[PDB]
Amino acid sequence: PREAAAHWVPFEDKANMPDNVPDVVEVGATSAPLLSASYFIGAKCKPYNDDFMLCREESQGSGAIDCLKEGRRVTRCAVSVIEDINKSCLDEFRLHWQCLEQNNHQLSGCRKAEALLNKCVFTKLNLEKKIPGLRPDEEPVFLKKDPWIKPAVDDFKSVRAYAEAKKNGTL
Amino acid sequence: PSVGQDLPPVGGYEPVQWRRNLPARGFRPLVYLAALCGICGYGFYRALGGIQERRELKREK
Repeated sequence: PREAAAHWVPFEDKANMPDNVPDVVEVGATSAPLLSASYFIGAKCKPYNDDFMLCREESQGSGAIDCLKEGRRVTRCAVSVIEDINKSCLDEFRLHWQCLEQNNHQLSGCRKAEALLNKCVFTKLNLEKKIPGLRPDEEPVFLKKDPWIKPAVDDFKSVRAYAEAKKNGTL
Repeated sequence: PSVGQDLPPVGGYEPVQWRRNLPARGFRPLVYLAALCGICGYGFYRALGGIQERRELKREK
């Protein structure tokens, strides 16, 4: 849809959900860690997200009231992902999303921390980043060795960690 | 007579430059055009290389 125009007062609703709709926890994670975790979530919640959008399509207008179960399963899959991250790969996740916040959420400025995060989650949770729709020929941009576009300032903590990890062989 | 008159030297004066001294300079022009199109082609390479990478970063986002 469109945005508000010419005037608009926010207004909430202090009511509760109907008793026939059970209760579900919320993701509660903000823009940056969520954007970091997007790929790991999509690698794990693919069938659930697809089933959600399919039941929205089949309903043909009543999607807001017929797809609640599917959206609930999606939310739970997401929470399991982020809980696995915070339990296991916390500091690397923090490096990534803070490196992002000190940019415009351009992923190009955070490749080192992204590398450490992909490595750790692939070794522990067995979840890898993948950009689909590409041919075997095209080289995905997060694995290019010497990209054209580089950040204005490589983050400090990320750089120290990347160097120490090459020295330790973890990468 | 003449005693204290302002007079020229015996060997005259050394000659002065009164002819045009605008020496043509520069390379021949086609070199300046070949450096121009070469600089352009290098910039188009570097830029259109930067567009394809922006395309992929967008695919990621």
